[PDB]
Parts: sequence; structure tokens; C-alpha cells
Amino acid sequence: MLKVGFIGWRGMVGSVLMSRMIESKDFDCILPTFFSTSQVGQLPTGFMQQYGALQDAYSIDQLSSMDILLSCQGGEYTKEIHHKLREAGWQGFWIDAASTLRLDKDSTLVLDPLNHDQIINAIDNGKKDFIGSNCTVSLMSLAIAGLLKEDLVEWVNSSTYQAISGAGAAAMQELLQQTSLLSKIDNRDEDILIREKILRELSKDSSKIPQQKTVQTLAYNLLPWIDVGMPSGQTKEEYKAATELNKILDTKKTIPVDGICVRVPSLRSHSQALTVKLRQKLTIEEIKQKISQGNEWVKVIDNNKEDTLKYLTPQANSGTLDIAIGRIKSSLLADDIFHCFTVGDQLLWGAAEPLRRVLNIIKI
Amino acid sequence: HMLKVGFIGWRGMVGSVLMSRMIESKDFDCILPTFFSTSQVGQLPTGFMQQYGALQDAYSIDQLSSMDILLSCQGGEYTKEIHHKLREAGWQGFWIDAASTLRLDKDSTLVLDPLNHDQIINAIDNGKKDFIGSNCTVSLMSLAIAGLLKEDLVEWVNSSTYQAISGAGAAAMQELLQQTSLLSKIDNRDEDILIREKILRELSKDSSKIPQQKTVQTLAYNLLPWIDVGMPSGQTKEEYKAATELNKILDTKKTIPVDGICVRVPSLRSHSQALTVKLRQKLTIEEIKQKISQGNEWVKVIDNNKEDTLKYLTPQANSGTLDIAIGRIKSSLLADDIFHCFTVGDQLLWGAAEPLRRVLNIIKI
Ligand code: NA
Repeated sequence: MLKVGFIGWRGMVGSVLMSRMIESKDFDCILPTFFSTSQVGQLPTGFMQQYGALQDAYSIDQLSSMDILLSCQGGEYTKEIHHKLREAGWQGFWIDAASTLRLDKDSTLVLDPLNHDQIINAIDNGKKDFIGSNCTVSLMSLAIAGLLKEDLVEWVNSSTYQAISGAGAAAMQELLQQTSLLSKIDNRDEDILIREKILRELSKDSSKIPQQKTVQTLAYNLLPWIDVGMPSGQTKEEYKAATELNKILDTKKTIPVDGICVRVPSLRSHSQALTVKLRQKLTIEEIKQKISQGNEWVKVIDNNKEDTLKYLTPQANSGTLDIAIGRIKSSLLADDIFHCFTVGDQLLWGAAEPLRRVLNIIKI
Repeated sequence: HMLKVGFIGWRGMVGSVLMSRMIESKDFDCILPTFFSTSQVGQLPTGFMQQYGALQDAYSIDQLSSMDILLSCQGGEYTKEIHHKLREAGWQGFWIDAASTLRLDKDSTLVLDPLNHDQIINAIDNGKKDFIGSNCTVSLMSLAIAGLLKEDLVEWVNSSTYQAISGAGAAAMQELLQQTSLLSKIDNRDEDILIREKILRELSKDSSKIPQQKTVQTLAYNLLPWIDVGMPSGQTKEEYKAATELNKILDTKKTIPVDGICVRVPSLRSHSQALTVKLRQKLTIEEIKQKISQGNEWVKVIDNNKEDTLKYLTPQANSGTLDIAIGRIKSSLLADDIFHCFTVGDQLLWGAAEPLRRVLNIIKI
């Protein structure tokens, strides 16, 4: 019976993964072991308790005995531990959320509705590192999967409207708190433009409104920089997109992906405006048809107001496995370009779900 | 002897921002203002308007007729009621308007004078009397990449907007502030983070707890990728406005397509825009910044690094100002001739009030 170890389970991706596993009976045929850095040797509270004591995340001996380890811990942890394990002779499967290993020749990026047949080929060829892609790539590729499978996409501009969850649980707490504080200081009786001014000036004071995590106040704001600077002009968040998509599809012919990644005051759903150039001209009805058949999670939202405002939003989509996609229209830019807008949940299809699903492929 | 100028719309947001911009610029100096209203007529308004006398009636066709120039921030319902009655009643004065009603008539001239000043003058000169402010997205975009448009270097533009609630009016903004207030009250710090998100999320959907008629759905912790009326092309009216207005402002021989999506976000007064621009010629990224940086005095380039981007290329930074901030200027993987950038500017000023104020000045001269 497979000994599977879990690192990262305490955080958001990790809880969402746990919850998705409980719901799917994914613990049934494995011997879980739960790793930690805090109450080690202690019995955790919750269901995890039935698997016994928490072992040490940094103990290399304990990690070594697992057949499969699954980390939502982060890149600082993967950089600091993964190499020690291979250096120390461990030949088990490393399933990881962090971006560190994404691009190594030994790694396979996992998004099984697009590259199942490749995950299998990798496991089969004695490959052992299976890494979740960046949330933007996962969520996009799933939305237009029915075009990508037919190799109909020449390139993709994406402009993202990214939620705070991708940044972790303290960033979200911060966002909620910024918004709380500003809501207190805001006075209904004051003139509307003066209120806006008052919030605006308050939002800038780092000693009143905590902004160390979001660097600046995110509430009533936008932040058009995610991650680290690249010499090309992109953030790291943005450069990911093209290379990962092509690694997932294992393209003969590179499909360029570009645009800008913007943090907005949403909580767990990433949204994206896509401008997609096709390899051939297609009617708009052919495009919807194909999109609608990409997988079972794609959820087409018809291009009208009532349905767009009700279903093509973070409000509507958060918590769910739906890849909503709408505003599907032809473009004035060129006869072969179309536009659409999509929304999906960062924590699930964006982080946790692909990991859970590849685990299942590895264990059976 | 002096120009008699009447003001409709002055109580609302665009209108206050206009008043403020006029005080600051001494734009009342050489005109006889008259302030029109639809409620407290005959009343002495409070504030500086006091010095120009009593409020006249917005709907009185006689009183309006005596003004040499009328300037409306009132709206399209009002322009619809009243503008035709004035022309029907013989009045040949200048109608400067914010509303979109008249934007595309052959008789109308769209105003954005850092780009089409020469044309405003030609229009006034040719006995044209209707001067209309363009949609905020067009005004703000065109100004940001003005230095490329003047050289006719732009083949097309994809814009994805992140539009603030102010463009929807003062009650919509109040609504947004209030949604956020109420949700903040129910939110509990001690509860588990994913449960809090859930609680807000479910509360946001109850129209009897969280008012959402003005924004149709809750905008707080949300976004709304539909602005305005459905078009048969697939666009919203907000989105179709872009291409036709830009081409009217530039009076192009060759249409420059503008497309993308317009999205409402929980900002208050600054519209942001991610632009993907295809050029007619390949240009280095330094040539592109250079040109952009010389489009006009308001264009403010923000160097493509984190500290500066987060501090200056944002609604927080930009709201209240005349700066057209533009940054994240980079070359693109899509094509050797495409570049990307992100811009931010204030909806109420360059987006609404400022162009109007400035064309008034061209007419009074
Ligand atoms: Na600068």
C-alpha cells in the first residue's frame, strides 16, 4: 500500500486539497502521513488525526520513507529540500505546486485534461517530478482547451484580473483588513468626492492601513505587477505563461502567450480577458462549439448582460470547479481574432485540483 | 459684450470636478455665468455660484435661449429632452456636452484638443455649434499613446479595461462604498479564512441584505465584465464606442480598429487599461517610450520596475490628478511589431470634465 506524505496542508491550497480529497475518497487506498514544522510528534486536530502523529517536514529520513510526497509548501521549501532527497538516494514521486521545478527537463507539468497521455508516458519512462503549472496557464488552457486540442490557436493575449489568494492567506487577511479599516473611517454624511479623497489618503498611510503584504493598499485599487522583474520587461508571472503552455501541450510550433498580470481586490477567482488569434478563420458559432467541447468543466456563458453579470464573475465562480467563459465575440482587429473573458477558481483548478488528479494517476 | 455661459449638470461629480477646475484656472474671469437647475430654482445656491445670482430653470427654453453657450454634464436623457427643442426654437449657440447622445452626428465634433485642436477650430470656423466629450476610455487611451497616434504609427489597439464606478454616477459609487461597508461589518477576523470568504460571498448575493440594484450585482470583491447596452456584433455599447470615436477624433483616412473588453472593477475614479498595440512599423522599445513620452504634457511614464509600478501606476496614485500614467511598456512575444503597456487616468477629469473646460476656452477665445 502506497505511503504518501503531505507537506503544505495547513494553508489555503492545502486545505482545498484536503477538502477535495475527503469529498473524492482519495485517502481510501493510501497510507497518508502528514508533515509539519510546528506541533511535530503531536496528534493534529481534524481527520488527519486518524493517520497518527505529525512528522517533521525538514527531517530527510522521515520524508525518504514515503513512496510519494505532495507539497503545497512553496518554492523556498522545495529549493531547500527536494535536492537533498535526490542527493540522498530517494527515487519516489514528488508532486509539487511551487514553480521551482516547472521547467527542468526531468519535470512534467500536470494538467491532465490536456496532457494525461503525457503524464502516463512520463511515469512510464521513470520520470518522478510532477509539477502544477501557474494558475493563469491552468485556467486559461482549460477555458480554450477545445481550440488548443485542435491546434487552432496561433497566439493569446491575456490581461488578468487576479485575486489575492494566489499570494497566500496573510495577503488575503490583509486585503480584508484594509477594506475593514477604510470602511470604518468612511462617513456616509460627508460629500462623495471628499469621502473618496479621505479613503485615498488613508490608503497610503502604512502606519494606519497595513500594506506590507500587498506592498500597497489593494482595496479600491489595482496592482499591475505580480512577482519578480524579468530582463525582457515582463514580470516572472507573465513570462511563465508562454513557456508553460508550450511545455504542457508539448508543441512542435511555439504558441506565443503574452499580456499583463494585474492584482485586483478579488478573493479566490482569477479572471482573464483573452484575445486569441486563430490559425484559420472560424465563425463565432464554430468557436463557441469547439470551446464548449474542451472538457467537462468549461462552462459557456451566453453573450448577454443578464447572464454575464450573473454567471461570468468571481462571485459566481468562487468555490466551484467551473471554468466560466463568456463574452465570446469576433474582433475588429482581424478576421481571425476573437475575444472572450473567463473566470475560474485559483485554489482549485488554479492550484489544488491538478495535483490531486495526478496523484490518482500515479497511485493507480 | 461678454459671453453668457450657462451651466447644466454642475451638482454631480463631473460637474463638481469641472467647477473646481474652472475656479483653479480662473475660467470664470471673462464670461457671465448662469447656473441652471431642476430643483431650487430662484434660490441662491451656496458656494461661489452665489456671486452669479439665482438658479434658473434647466427646462425653461426661454432662459436657456439667451445663453451664448451652454455646457451640460446633465446626461443623455436631458440632452434628449432639450437640445432639439432649442434648435427647433431657433437658438444658434454652442452646445458643449458630456453625454454621448450627439457624439456621432455629422454636425457634432468630438473634443480632445491635445489631439484634434486644429479640427475644433475648423469646426467653429465653419459655423458648427455642437462639441461633445468622448467616452472616458477613448479619452484616456488616446492621450496615453498620443505620441504614437500623431505619427500615425498605430495599426490597431486591444484594450482590456479595469473601470471605476464613478463613470456610472454618484449613487453607484455610494452603493459600492456601502456594499463594502456592510460586508466589512459581517466579516469576522477570528473565523477561518476560507470560511470568511464563503460568508462574504454568500452575503454579497442577497439583494435584500446588500443593495445591488445600481450595480445590478455586488461589485465589492467582484468584477463585472459588462458595461452598457448589448450590441448585435457581440460588443457592449461601451466597447463599440472605442473604435468609432477614436477614428472620429483623429478623422482617419484609414480606420484604426479598437477592440477588447470593458470591465467594471471596485475602483472609485480612475480607469485603468492594459493595452496591446500593433504598430505600422517595427520600433525598438526605447523609440516607443520616447514617442509616448512626447505625446503631451500629461503623459507620465512610469519606469518598468516593481517599486515604481506599484507606487505610481495605480488608481490610488492617480486619482484626483491630471496625470495620464503609463507603464509596463514592453515588447511582445506575439509579434515583432506589437508592444504592451498599462495606463491609468482619472475618469472625472481627463475622462469627463477636462476636455469640456478646454473646448469652452477655445470657443470663448
Ligand atoms: Na517617468
